[PDB]
Amino acid sequence: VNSFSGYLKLTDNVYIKNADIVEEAKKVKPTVVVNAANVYLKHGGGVAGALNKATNNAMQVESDDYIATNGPLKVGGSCVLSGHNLAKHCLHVVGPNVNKGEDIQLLKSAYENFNQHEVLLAPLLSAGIFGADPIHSLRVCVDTVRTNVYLAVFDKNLYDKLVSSFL
Ligand SMILES: NC(=O)c1cnccn1
Repeated sequence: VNSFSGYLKLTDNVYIKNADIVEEAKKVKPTVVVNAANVYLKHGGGVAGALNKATNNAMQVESDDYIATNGPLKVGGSCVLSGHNLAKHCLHVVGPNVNKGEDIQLLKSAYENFNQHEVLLAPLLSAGIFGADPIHSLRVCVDTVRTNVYLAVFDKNLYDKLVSSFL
C-alpha cells in the first residue's frame, strides 16, 4: 500500500490523475518526483519551472552545480538530485523536445529511466511545451515503464481525453 489517492488505474503498474504535480508532491512527499528536464537543467517553464519555483530556486542552484561538474545530460537520459521540499529525490529526465527537432524515438529511452525506481510521481514526458502528442507519451509510458508510476496531468481537458482514448 502507498499514500497516492484519487488515481485511476490504467494498467497493473500505471495510474493517472488530474493534478498539479507540485501540489501532489507537497501532499505525498514521494520517494521520487520526476522533472521534465532539459539537458542543461535550466528549469525555466512547464513542469520544471513550476517544480523549481516551489523549491524557492534551490533546485536550480543544485542543478547549476551538477552541470558545472558533469556537463549536460543526454536527450533520453537522467540524473538523480535532491527532491528538496517536494520529495526525497528528483529524477530529472530529458524527453525529446519536438519544438527543438529531437527524435521522438528517444521518448522510450527517456521512460526507461523510470525502471530504476520502484515508485515514482511523474508527468507525461515530452508533453506540454516539449511539443509531443500526450496520447503517444502515455502509450510509450505504459509500454516501457514496469515500475509503479503515478502520472499527474495538469490539464483537466487533456486528462479526460487521455482516459477516454486509452486502449
Ligand atoms: N503543475 C504545474 O504547475 C505545471 C505547469 N506547467 C506545466 C505542467 N504543470
